[PDB]
Amino acid sequence: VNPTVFFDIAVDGEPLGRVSFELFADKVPKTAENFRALSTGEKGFGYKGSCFHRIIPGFMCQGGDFTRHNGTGGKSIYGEKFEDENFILKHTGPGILSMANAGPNTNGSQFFICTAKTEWLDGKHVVFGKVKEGMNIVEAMERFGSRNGKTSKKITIADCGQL
Amino acid sequence: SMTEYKLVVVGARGVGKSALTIQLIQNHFVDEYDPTIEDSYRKQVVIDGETCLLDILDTAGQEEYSAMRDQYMRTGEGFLCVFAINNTKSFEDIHHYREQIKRVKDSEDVPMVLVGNKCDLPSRTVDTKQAQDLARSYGIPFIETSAKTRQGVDDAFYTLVREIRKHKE
Ligand SMILES: CCn1c(-c2cc(N3CCN(C)CC3)cnc2[C@H](C)OC)c2c3cc(ccc31)-c1csc(n1)C[C@H](NC(=O)[C@H]1C[C@@H]1C)C(=O)N1CCC[C@H](N1)C(=O)OCC(C)(C)C2
Ligand SMILES: Nc1nc2c(ncn2[C@@H]2O[C@H](COP(=O)(O)OP(=O)(O)NP(=O)(O)O)[C@@H](O)[C@H]2O)c(=O)[nH]1
Ligand SMILES: [Mg+2]
Repeated sequence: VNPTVFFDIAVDGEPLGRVSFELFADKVPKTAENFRALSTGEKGFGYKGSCFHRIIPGFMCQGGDFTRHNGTGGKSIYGEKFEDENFILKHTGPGILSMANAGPNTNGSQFFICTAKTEWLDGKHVVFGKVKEGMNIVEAMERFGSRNGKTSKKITIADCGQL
Repeated sequence: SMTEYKLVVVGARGVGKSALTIQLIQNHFVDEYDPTIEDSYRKQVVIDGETCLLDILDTAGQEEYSAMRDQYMRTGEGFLCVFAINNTKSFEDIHHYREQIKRVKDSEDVPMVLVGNKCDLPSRTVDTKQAQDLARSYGIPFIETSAKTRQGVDDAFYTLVREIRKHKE
């Protein structure tokens, strides 16, 4: 059975609401497990306290840099980077959860939640989950974004874990 | 009052487009790689005694969006065509950027400067003479730079302003 994790989202420190995700361990076990463990913090590091550093209305919200907190960092539970597990699943619409990277086989911890279909990223980014509950929170987040991604307020993962 | 110049920085992923620009604007360099969506900056400078305002567009090297460059190329007045001296593929990409700019502006006479960046590094794979020959064939200046040491950073942007002035007379 696929794990479920949650993010408690805050905006300049004030709570907004909870987003939960189904992680497709049945198709991408290695990628789902990285995101699961980073959500629990069980390796002694992970998503708690980090920001959504890039939000572009009509496209996606991206976050997960808990090592440098500036959009350039992050690391997996397997080392700094790990390989593209597979590209079975596609960027079919809003709510898809998928790995950010800097080219082939550079998965770390950064990820992005789609707010629209982004099919041109198929075969380049590993899809590994989707929003289960709280898609309205992700939509609420979009108005803090902009054309180039800079956010006008600090959007943070105040708490996270496994359900 | 002072003339505004619309500079556009183009080139392959990771060649130093943003590091050159941030050195110009903020006088510092970081080794981390923050890949660009699109950024814009303003700075006033003095070039050949004349004060002017630089409007700088820092563009994405991401190749998947090559079809989305037309509007910023129409708007721009001059182009820093940046490659990295340790990255032969970025030097080869220069020709495709230059052809796109000429095609989009429908002119053989567009202000441009060839920039070979990361000249602080020892792993050079593009000879200086190889870049100067290309620039000579294009009829544009070639300037070597390092964003890390600041070598040539002012010179590259200022030379492009001089090219734009010559174009407008
Ligand atoms: C041309 C302008 N542009 C655009 C773009 C594209 C369109 N289209 C319209 C027509 N349709 C059919 C095609 C697309 C329209 N409007 C714009 C924007 C709004 O014009 C300003 C994008 C983009 C992405 C990058 C650079 C320039 C870019 C880029 C730069 S690094 C990158 N991608 C990949 C990025 N790595 C990282 O962060 C590394 C550091 C970490 C480890 C990454 O893993 N992720 C996750 C997936 C999404 C991606 N970030 C991102 O942010 O995508 C932004 C998006 C808007 C979705 C695409
Ligand atoms: N040694 C050295 N490293 C440099 C130099 N210029 C940039 N770099 C490094 O090369 C990497 C890429 O630089 P960046 O400015 O982000 O390149 P870009 O062309 O703007 N990339 P993109 O097109 O994705 O936006 C960074 O790690 C940066 O520190 C330079 O002159 N010397
Ligand atoms: Mg850049």
